[PDB]
Amino acid sequence: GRLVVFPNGTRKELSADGQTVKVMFFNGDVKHTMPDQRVIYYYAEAQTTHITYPDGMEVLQFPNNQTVKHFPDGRKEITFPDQTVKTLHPDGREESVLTDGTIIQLNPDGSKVIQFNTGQREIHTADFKRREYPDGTVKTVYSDGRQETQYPTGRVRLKDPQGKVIMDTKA
Repeated sequence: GRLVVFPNGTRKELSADGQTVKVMFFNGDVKHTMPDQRVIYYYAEAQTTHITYPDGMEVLQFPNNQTVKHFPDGRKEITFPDQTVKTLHPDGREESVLTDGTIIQLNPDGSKVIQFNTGQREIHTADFKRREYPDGTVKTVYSDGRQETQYPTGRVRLKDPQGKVIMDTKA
């Protein structure tokens, strides 16, 4: 049950059972250090809880009920109250998994990819919006209005903006 009061008012007190080292900082921050070396830190101003594990993993819990987990591999995973999980990868990719299973990926090249739970995949770039279907069919609409269908057979059919076929090839 040791107690140290530092000249600045910060208190360090061991729990009655000897297991938790509790620091109450003069600014209202509180730190608990556990036997397994887990550190739990409450930031009073931000009202945020920050847990640091021995392996270096960190988890933050914010007032708005968001959680952010920092993984040793460099990923940062943000969980929203509604169950949406957003992962930030080291390469700059951001992938959100919605509660219905939909995946929305934001890529460092400007593109947005949506993977629907039906297998269908939508790719949006500055130059086109493309839909890929599980069988191998691809429909691409260009910013200029041209439309290309690739069939799983190798056939590629291209149409002008009015829908007139201007190219239809197959090997």
